[PDB]
Amino acid sequence: MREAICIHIGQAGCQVGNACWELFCLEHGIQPDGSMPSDKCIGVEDDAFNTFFSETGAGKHVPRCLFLDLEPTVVDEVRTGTYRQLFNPEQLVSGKEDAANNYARGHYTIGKEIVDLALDRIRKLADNCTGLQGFMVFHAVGGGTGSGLGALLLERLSVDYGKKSKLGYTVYPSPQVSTAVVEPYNCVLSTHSLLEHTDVATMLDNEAIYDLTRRSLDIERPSYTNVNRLIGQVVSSLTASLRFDGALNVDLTEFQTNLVPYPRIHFVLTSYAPVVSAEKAYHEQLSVADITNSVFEPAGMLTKCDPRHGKYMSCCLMYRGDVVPKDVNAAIATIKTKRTIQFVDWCPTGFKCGINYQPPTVVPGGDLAKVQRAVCMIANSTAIAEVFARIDHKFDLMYSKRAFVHWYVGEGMEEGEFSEAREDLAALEKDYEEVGAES
Amino acid sequence: MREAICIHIGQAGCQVGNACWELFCLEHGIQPDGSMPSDKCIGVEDDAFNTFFSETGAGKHVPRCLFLDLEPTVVDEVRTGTYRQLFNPEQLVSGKEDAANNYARGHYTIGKEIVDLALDRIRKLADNCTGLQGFMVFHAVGGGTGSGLGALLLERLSVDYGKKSKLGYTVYPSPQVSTAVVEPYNCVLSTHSLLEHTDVATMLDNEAIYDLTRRSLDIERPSYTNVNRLIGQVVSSLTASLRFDGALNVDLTEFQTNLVPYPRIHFVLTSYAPVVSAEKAYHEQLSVADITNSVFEPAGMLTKCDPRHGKYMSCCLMYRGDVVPKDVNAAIATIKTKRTIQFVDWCPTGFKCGINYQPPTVVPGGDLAKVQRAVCMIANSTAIAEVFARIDHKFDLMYSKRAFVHWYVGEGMEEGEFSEAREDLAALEKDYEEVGAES
Amino acid sequence: REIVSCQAGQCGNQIGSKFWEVISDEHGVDPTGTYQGDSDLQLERINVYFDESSGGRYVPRAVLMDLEPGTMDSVRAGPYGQLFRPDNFIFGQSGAGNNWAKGHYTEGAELIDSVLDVCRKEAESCDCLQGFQLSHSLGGGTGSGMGTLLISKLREEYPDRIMMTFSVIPSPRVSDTVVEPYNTTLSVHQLVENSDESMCIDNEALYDICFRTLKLTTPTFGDLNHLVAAVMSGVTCCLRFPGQLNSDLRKLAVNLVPFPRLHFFMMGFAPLTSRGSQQYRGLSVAELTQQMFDAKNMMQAADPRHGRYLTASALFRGRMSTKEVDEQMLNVQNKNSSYFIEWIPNNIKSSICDIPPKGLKMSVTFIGNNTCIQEMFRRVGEQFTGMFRRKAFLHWYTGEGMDEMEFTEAESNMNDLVSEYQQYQDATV
Amino acid sequence: REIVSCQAGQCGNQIGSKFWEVISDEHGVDPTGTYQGDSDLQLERINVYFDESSGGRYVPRAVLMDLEPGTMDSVRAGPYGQLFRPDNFIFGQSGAGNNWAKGHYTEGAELIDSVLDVCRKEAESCDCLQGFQLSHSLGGGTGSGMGTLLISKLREEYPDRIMMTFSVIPSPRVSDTVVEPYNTTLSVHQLVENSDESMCIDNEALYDICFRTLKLTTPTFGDLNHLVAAVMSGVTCCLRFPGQLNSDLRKLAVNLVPFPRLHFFMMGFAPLTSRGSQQYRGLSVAELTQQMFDAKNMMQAADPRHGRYLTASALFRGRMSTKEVDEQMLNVQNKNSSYFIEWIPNNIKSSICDIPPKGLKMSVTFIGNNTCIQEMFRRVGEQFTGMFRRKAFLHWYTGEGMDEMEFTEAESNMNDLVSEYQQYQDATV
Amino acid sequence: ERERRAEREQLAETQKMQAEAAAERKAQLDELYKNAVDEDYFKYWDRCL
Amino acid sequence: FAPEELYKNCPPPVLCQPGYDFTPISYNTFLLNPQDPPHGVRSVQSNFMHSKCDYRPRSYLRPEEVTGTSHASRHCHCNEVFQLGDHTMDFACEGTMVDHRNRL
Amino acid sequence: AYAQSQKMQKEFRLPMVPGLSCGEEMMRRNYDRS
Ligand SMILES: Nc1nc2c(ncn2[C@@H]2O[C@H](COP(=O)(O)OP(=O)(O)OP(=O)(O)O)[C@@H](O)[C@H]2O)c(=O)[nH]1
Ligand SMILES: Nc1nc2c(ncn2[C@@H]2O[C@H](COP(=O)(O)OP(=O)(O)OP(=O)(O)O)[C@@H](O)[C@H]2O)c(=O)[nH]1
Ligand SMILES: Nc1nc2c(ncn2[C@@H]2O[C@H](COP(=O)(O)OP(=O)(O)O)[C@@H](O)[C@H]2O)c(=O)[nH]1
Ligand SMILES: Nc1nc2c(ncn2[C@@H]2O[C@H](COP(=O)(O)OP(=O)(O)O)[C@@H](O)[C@H]2O)c(=O)[nH]1
Ligand SMILES: [Mg+2]
Ligand SMILES: [Mg+2]
Repeated sequence: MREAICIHIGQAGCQVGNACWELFCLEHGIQPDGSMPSDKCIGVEDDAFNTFFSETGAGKHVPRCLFLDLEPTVVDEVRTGTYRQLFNPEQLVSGKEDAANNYARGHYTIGKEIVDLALDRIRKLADNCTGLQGFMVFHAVGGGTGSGLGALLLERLSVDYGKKSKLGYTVYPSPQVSTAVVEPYNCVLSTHSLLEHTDVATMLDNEAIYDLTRRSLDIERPSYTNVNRLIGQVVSSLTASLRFDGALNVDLTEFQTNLVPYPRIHFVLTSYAPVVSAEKAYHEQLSVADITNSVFEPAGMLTKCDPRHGKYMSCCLMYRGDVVPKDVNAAIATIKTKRTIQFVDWCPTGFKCGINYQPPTVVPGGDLAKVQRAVCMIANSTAIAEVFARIDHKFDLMYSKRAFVHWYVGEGMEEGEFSEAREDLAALEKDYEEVGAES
Repeated sequence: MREAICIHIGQAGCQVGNACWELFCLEHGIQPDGSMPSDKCIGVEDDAFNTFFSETGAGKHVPRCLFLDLEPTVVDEVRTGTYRQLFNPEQLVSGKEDAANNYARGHYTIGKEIVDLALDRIRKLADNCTGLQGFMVFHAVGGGTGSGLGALLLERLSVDYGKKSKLGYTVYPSPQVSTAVVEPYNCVLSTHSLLEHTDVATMLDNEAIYDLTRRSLDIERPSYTNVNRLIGQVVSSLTASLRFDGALNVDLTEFQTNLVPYPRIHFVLTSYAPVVSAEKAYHEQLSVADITNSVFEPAGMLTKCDPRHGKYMSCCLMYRGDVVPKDVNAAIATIKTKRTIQFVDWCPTGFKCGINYQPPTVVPGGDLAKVQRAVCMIANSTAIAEVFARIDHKFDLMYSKRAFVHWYVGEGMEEGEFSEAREDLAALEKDYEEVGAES
Repeated sequence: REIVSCQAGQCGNQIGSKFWEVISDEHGVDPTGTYQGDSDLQLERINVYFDESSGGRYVPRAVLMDLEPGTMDSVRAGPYGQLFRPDNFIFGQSGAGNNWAKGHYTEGAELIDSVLDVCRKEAESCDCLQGFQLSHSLGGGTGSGMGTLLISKLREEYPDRIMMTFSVIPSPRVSDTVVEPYNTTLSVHQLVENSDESMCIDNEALYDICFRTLKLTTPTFGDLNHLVAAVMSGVTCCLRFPGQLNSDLRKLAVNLVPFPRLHFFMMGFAPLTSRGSQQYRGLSVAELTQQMFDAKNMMQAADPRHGRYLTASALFRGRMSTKEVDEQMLNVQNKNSSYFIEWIPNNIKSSICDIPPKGLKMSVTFIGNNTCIQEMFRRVGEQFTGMFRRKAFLHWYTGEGMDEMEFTEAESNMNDLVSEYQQYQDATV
Repeated sequence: REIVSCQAGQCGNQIGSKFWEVISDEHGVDPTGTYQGDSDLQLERINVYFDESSGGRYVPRAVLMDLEPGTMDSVRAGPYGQLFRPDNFIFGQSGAGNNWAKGHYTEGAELIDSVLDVCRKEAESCDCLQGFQLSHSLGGGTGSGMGTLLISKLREEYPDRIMMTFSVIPSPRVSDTVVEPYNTTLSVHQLVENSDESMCIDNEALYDICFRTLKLTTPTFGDLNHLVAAVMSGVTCCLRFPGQLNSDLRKLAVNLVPFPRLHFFMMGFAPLTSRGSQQYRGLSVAELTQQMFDAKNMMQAADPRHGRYLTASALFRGRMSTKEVDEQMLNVQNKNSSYFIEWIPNNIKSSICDIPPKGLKMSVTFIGNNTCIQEMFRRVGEQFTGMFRRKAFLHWYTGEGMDEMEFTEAESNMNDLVSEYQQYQDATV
Repeated sequence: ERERRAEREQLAETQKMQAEAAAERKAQLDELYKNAVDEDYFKYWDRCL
Repeated sequence: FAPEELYKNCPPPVLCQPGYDFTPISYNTFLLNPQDPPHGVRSVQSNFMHSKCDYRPRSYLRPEEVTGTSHASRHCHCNEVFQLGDHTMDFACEGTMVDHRNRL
Repeated sequence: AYAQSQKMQKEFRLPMVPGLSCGEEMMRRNYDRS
């Protein structure tokens, strides 16, 4: 029970899903063929994997994931990868041709001919789960599929499943590093849909991961593999509360009401620490206070956004390991005593904490170090106005003389869709500054 | 608790800190690998070393220091030196481009952009330090990095640490031994910042140490390693009160008030005895009276400032070893009778005494002879005006033609800085003679 | 996900033959049609360019065209001639005679019917194709005339699918004929609104690539064609091989075409190292990006100092980290942003593929849409005005059913294209 | 922290070849590019002068310049000439003819574009470039004109970088060219405007060193280039190796340049002794400080004793005692205050490098901003006035279009520099 | 407490092992990242065909 | 998001590139809020903490030596006084608003 | 790991009074919820 359905949309979604499922298999001792060989100390008939893996009468476990992509190379590589027997033959939907970095292409032309099949797969996933907590959606709005097809899928899931929780660990465009040029267009168009049909969206850009891995993880040349492994570690830390016992057990929908002050306010910073290499893991006495301070440090943030340029409306810390509630209180108190990080005047509490007793793992193939305790922040702050103002200024620069607009309007999208989504983001940034304003 | 944070700015500061941590590891029996082997003399769970060595929980001790320098040679040489395993990879900050003997460059261009991550390291040490006593900053104001960046760091420490003690063990230029031409500029410019944001500034020029080693140690050719070892011995003698058991236990802030008569008068001379060689030692009965007389000897100070040229304002003697209050008071009475040592009229007491039972320990190969008792001197006297007068007359000579000022302008300084530093030095020395005047 | 290719003219046929040799080498296909590659990645997407027969032979998806059967005989007698399907060799009896009119109205029309028959057969035989590729020279008669007629008919028939053409624009310093202005103008004013995207080739730049980057002794046309082949392979590598950052022709089109008429691209390759200086230089992402943005490394002869990049696209192949392949694009976008335009920010598209060309651990193909590409159009237009002002060599074109109005419209379209490129050449901030 | 060197002209290129031989010997790099050093100190900071390739070959950070290709060919034929990258050899077809106009306006300008391309790419290859170095001869045409044209466009691109110029000013009785005064006068103002520090070389005093200090029976240009390479390598000893008191080019500039126009340094080296007198010489800090301040030891033909030392710098190398290395400076200042400027107290900067040249227990390079440079500039001024009064050889320079007004510009700027040094010499407190 | 000390020691040893493994991991990654060219890079050139 | 509402009583994050090859974000400091215990709530401590009184700002009753300014010279413009857009702020007011025990 | 400590704890069988014992729920095999 307490299942969470993973929906990996686009190339970035597929990569982060591969990393997440490798991490989950290592968590639950599930071999690449999809079974536990022999576990004596781990008691039999103990099913903590139900939230991510569904059992079969043959003793084999199938992940509760839908790998939806419009182009076949990534899905085919996943098919030919190590998890051949693990990943389901279906629930692994691959299209014919890519969305061409075009939101309209992914949302109106090729997205339409695949969303019905994706929803059939989602229904076949959900009817199995009798206690589905919600949908964990992994996508990057910069590309075509992750923007358009993700928007369409979320739009139809909203009406199909009512008020089911939706946690979208979304990769928005980074301030200055880009892998595309129509990326601001795709982000602006997808943010409109995500505002209405995304319960909580989580920052997952690339520059912050690169900088964090270069500084703390102490490797000169990190790449998408390291970024996806860190994303998977964050996701596992967030979702482990419903997987293992702890002092403060929290579900996916529990922090939905604690982290969202207003319906339009659902984009959240994510932090994780101690994200350190084994070179300095023994050097540093990674206590609860130390890891909490490193998490609260803007340097350790997983998006290139500045908490000090905004105000923390709310925070939700996820302690993972041997973290004592007394140590949690000490860390929270010493955080409140600080001045550089400040809460809004209307949210004196501003804090949520959830403690799980299972220590975080270390994944071979990754640069992380084994630690008896870690902590992941998911925090709503007014600082997101900075990144949205940056991306919408890029959008205004692009749409000023209508560059790359014929490509979008050819697929079938309205020409006024750009403008109307732009007033959407204008109202979004407006309510950001006015909710950051004092009374 | 009762920790102290050591900061080493510049080449001089980094090498002085290297010698200091040498001596600290010798005193606390800590191997360069960072672990303390079992010893019968020192009991188990005897965490008297934590004032300088944070214990990682895995049997390793990491020094509570920060080696800050803008030029990678010294920090890389430490990273390739003996204590590469002892020192943390962090708190070992490397710049990419040196300040190049320019206070303006070290204070306005590269300091302004390295000092905030230096403060990151400082805060990451301070949060671990539960009972921090203060910051002990080692630098030479005659250089560029140690002057500019040192002043900037010590200046920004005030706002975010409040009344924390600032022990600046500063290497001022000597009357004759000069390794730079813009050294008067750097010293004068940094002197105002030292005045404003230094709680106690200790004089550590090189010529006096060279003369002391030539005379007392029978060493014809001393060097930076010798002078750094002597500075480390003085530092250990000053800080041993909070590390070992003592009759008169003092802290970093205890001698603060007793040494600073007025807010702008906190410069202070220092000395050490018996600073003798092994050949010298077994021919002398190194008693407490003898060591006190050698301390008060005008040849014995670590700065080229003759106390007979001014009034003593506040002396402080730190005895270490088998010293007895009987002997210290007999020595004080004899010193007061000795009539070139004249205290100012309004400070009749004028004496501070700190007795610690731990005798100094000699490093292997060190020129200091192992002794049962040894006394250090930290004394504020009105004669300090000597060095300030010579340095600001050199400043006047250079500033008459405005030579070398184009460099300071080119790295972001207005000559208002030069001017105000000039009258600040003038008013400081006026204050010196003013407090020296009788009531 | 596949591309079906066509070669037009002698230049186009030779370039396509070299390209097919390169592709067969990459996919491990020997001239007899079998497969001897030592990786599953070569077979997983070999259907992009090759169709399997009953006996397992991999026939290239290629259509060959020239009014002269001499080049047909040469290409079928070449080392890889047996690879191509015998029925795809489509040729006439009399050559185009270096005449755009003859290759587009009189002799091209009588053969374009069978040409479209062959292309339609191949397109419907294969499953769901990304688009069409064509290789030709604009200074020729049948490469320009029949090439443009083919492009027009394929836009009539399959507008759904992408169109990419490699046109070898002549240069006065390489000019081996006299009707370069007429042929080039009559071809470009077609490709402006017919070809979906048209990257440019100049033998003038191809020659001094072999000097400032290769320093080789005897450069020939076959030597030149390998550069075009390598850039084609780098362009379409991601469709055939996996990558961290995947891309395809539509993705490049979207990221490099801000306005429909601005689809002419300037193209380059990297690394281009000499035998003597092979071991001297240490190849890395920094060197690859520097060679991408080096002016002399371009294989089209227009100076990029005088123009500004509308957009850029780097298609990297090999084993490299992602942050230092994006950080070097950031590095150039910062260091020499005067090459770039402010109204379109972050002008660089990037793609990563795990399989590099044979003989490279890292490689990259660079496709740039710059406002400097109109330099060749301006020079060809100046030559065109010089020739057309005195009605020189116009009787040949008017005697093949064409009128002066076609030349007038071609000049008007060329001037419009030049002006719309020159709109953003000003270095505004 | 990296410095990239450019050697221009016949003199500059041969000096740079000898300097690169010296540096390769310092770092244990044989001509084939491998590393056979006997310690890891030679490998820690080998990136300062050398860039590693894919195969481990250490290519010098060097750019070569000339108009006569014979200098490039001879440099390549040199024992360490196989070290340099083949594409870094940039050369023309016709020489400069000792003509600054051809070296700076017509032949240099038409050739300097590729030079700037190479310099830019190699500069961006560096992680954080510490500075640019130049080696050239003012008397020559392509060394002076092209080198000045280099530094003019390098200063504009890198305003804050250290420009480290080694200009060989011709001597009257050592002269072998009549337009040497013209080239020197035209290059002096360019050096003043576009050089962080210009450290002059003169063959007169170089031959003085070879004949009296070294007692060589027949010194060729190789010995002179070796003497120049000495200081060229010793100025960066603290850059490449650790030390008790480190320094760098910018620290030397700030300690040796009191005013922006006063950046012309007269240098020296120690220890240097003849073959027969070397077993009688006991190396010590006292002997090093004796030889570094000797007028005969100076490799400039400007008498130190006539002027007054603005600033002095002692780049000592080796394991030596610090109070005595400082005392040999303070003592000489105290007993020779008349040789130093009064209003600049403590005229001498001292820096210690841990690693001396192998085979030497310790060495030292002296850098002196003496006020006696105006004498060797005034000699050139007298020669220039004598030639210019009667329009001697002006037609050769005006053939390229350079102007009599620009000759007057150069003369006025040189006179201003000479009078600047004179006024700062005779200024009192 | 002493057993928790022992487990912290065990974690320290595990961190030794992971740091070493990451060391050769980074070495191998650098070796694969290094770029080199063999004869087939040039085989298409220098031939007059 | 204007600085003079965002940082009325807080040091703005002066941006510096080094430490990142990418966009710099910010660096938290060790500046502590003065003691504001809840009215009537006991001094409850889960673990040992840093005492607020030991970090009282130096600008408390800092003597005014120039008659009107606690600042000695214009290094206050580098440490205390920061320029925030069209407004100028001084942290010397913090000492006035705090008590001798670091309490509002 | 927590084997001899747990054995001696269950041999000593201290009564449930605050202060004598701590970390009992941290002394566990695994935290997999059923
Ligand atoms: N973390 C991570 N992000 C990726 C990865 N691959 C692609 N991305 C993200 O994808 C964004 C660009 O979009 P695309 O390259 O088109 O990928 P996409 O969003 O899945 O859309 P399509 O590939 O077109 O289907 C970049 O900004 C990346 O942040 C990956 O492997 N790891
Ligand atoms: N006592 C002592 N003084 C030293 C030592 N090393 C350098 N110094 C002093 O430092 C001065 C040189 O300037 P520094 O402050 O070291 O230069 P820096 O700190 O590296 O800063 P930059 O000048 O920018 O390089 C010399 O005049 C010495 O007096 C040392 O090991 N011991
Ligand atoms: N790169 C390259 N260019 C070629 C080749 N063959 C011809 N050309 C160029 O094409 C121009 C002549 O075009 P042509 O072959 O007559 O075109 P066609 O009449 O359509 O076949 C000449 O100026 C050549 O520079 C070749 O094999 N490679
Ligand atoms: N020290 C030294 N001086 C040289 C060397 N070669 C030439 N010179 C001097 O340079 C002057 C002529 O310079 P020149 O060869 O015309 O320079 P270029 O025109 O730039 O190549 C002569 O007076 C020589 O004294 C050399 O190898 N070493
Ligand atoms: Mg894709
Ligand atoms: Mg230094």
